[PDB]
Amino acid sequence: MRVCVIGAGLSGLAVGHALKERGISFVCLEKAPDVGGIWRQPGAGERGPGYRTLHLNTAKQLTGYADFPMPDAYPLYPRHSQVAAYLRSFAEWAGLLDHVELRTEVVSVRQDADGPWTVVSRGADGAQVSRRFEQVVVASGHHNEPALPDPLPAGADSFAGTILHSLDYRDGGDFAGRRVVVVGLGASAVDIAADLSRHAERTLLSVRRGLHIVPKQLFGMSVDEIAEAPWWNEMSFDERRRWVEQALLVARGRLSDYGLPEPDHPVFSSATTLSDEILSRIRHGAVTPKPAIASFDGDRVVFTDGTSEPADAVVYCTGFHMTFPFLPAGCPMSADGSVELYRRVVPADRPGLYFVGLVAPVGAITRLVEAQAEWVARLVDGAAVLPAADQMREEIGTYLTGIVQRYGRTEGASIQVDVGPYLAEF
Ligand SMILES: Cc1cc2nc3c(=O)[nH]c(=O)nc-3n(C[C@H](O)[C@H](O)[C@H](O)COP(=O)(O)OP(=O)(O)OC[C@H]3O[C@@H](n4cnc5c(N)ncnc54)[C@H](O)[C@@H]3O)c2cc1C
Ligand SMILES: NC(=O)c1ccc[n+]([C@@H]2O[C@H](COP(=O)([O-])OP(=O)(O)OC[C@H]3O[C@@H](n4cnc5c(N)ncnc54)[C@H](OP(=O)(O)O)[C@@H]3O)[C@@H](O)[C@H]2O)c1
Ligand SMILES: CC(C)=CCc1ccc2c(C[C@H](N)C(=O)O)c[nH]c2c1
Repeated sequence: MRVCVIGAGLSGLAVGHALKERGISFVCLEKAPDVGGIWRQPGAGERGPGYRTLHLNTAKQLTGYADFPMPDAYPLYPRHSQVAAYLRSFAEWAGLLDHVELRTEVVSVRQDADGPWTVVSRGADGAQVSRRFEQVVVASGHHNEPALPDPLPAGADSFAGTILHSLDYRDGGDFAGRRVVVVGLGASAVDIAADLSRHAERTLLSVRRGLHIVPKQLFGMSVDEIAEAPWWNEMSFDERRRWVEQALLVARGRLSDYGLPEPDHPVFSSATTLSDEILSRIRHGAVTPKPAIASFDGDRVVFTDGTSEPADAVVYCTGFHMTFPFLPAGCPMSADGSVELYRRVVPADRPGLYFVGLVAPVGAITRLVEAQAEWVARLVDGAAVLPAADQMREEIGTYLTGIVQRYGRTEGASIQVDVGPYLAEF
């Protein structure tokens, strides 16, 4: 009645918990047959950003909800199925599921001239019902639309095999004995290449721009555990860079010597891909680093180095586009494509709309959405207040002009957040 929460992944669940703890009435509308967001999608053979080898790359005690620790027997890096079971178990404990409408997909969201939002959902029956809510919290995730490169390499339409995205990818088993090209050097790409490296006859890793490939662990410490260590925050943002790049070279050496393009920037600058596997896979010949794909010649994939390989499939791990089809005008955005959300949550012109989980921190997103949810709940029932709109576009302004200072234009830096200072403001 008061709050329609769109999404029952980790963020929607935190919002529902936050609202339930303030006595605030809400319903949570979720597409999938259950809660958990992406973490339950592999496990149901569902097409989504995950895959059957997906584990957390953040430590469990930093990723679990603050008031609801993951089972003690869980490893540091739980499998997607353990996370999904954890999330379902959270919804049960927090008393959330009777406020959750499963198999219910939100299709339009419009602000009515009196303040309330009209929300049109489509259910199992394919039927549609239109409802009014005081406020709407968007918790729909930002891995919604696959982002293929533009353009495809030439000859893609004549390709003998399957051109697919990591969305359509679930299990390397589905490629047993086949010759597959993985495109990308991000979390998805190295994981899916690693996974193909034990079922495919041959796995090729086609990379164009170089990324810093960091183990999940230095000094035995998870990289996001170190990020919190006082002695690391004790350190200067150049003293740490050197610490990291010296540590990296003791642990893996230099990327060029694994056949990988060396990045054009230090660590932190741009982005870092986490993997314990992909370098070793290369050194074992299980994955073969290749340059960029330049053309598809029938059954073969031709690379920019003139070399060529027969390939039965190409798996594009080029990331995801952030879209909001149910929002007619869409996430408040800048011409540049930069998100414009006051403190990464709040549109400046539309009262009663909130975006939760649309941040990208170094490490786990959980503490951040827990703080976001707690703030939004206090805004919904009035314990907290927003600046005037101009003043909200000013925080947006200095946050944005500050991300160009750190990442220049990039493309998805408009949701990047320092996990330390952000949480401190809550
Ligand atoms: C491959 C991968 C690995 C990751 N690994 C980590 C990690 O190790 N650690 C970490 O902290 N984070 C990780 N993340 C980040 C991850 O996004 C979050 O950890 C977590 O999934 C929180 O997501 P969420 O709840 O905001 O959204 P999601 O998990 O995407 O859930 C959003 C929900 O919106 C629902 N929805 C309902 N109605 C609609 C509608 N009408 N339109 C659209 N959607 C709708 C979808 O069904 C979905 O369930 C990873 C992400 C990816 C893609
Ligand atoms: N869990 C984590 O640690 C983590 C970290 C960061 C992001 N994520 C999320 O996970 C999602 C999955 O993507 P990912 O991070 O695994 O991979 P990614 O970082 O999005 O993929 C990087 C690769 O994109 C390729 N690329 C080049 N031009 C491109 C273009 N115009 N459009 C798209 N891609 C282009 C580059 O080489 P090629 O052209 O050779 O492929 C590059 O190696 C992302 O969307 C992100 O939101 C998760
Ligand atoms: C000390 C050091 C080099 C840290 C580098 C680092 C650590 C964690 C992450 C994550 C976590 C989570 N998977 C997310 O995407 O929210 C993404 N990128 C990261 C980079």
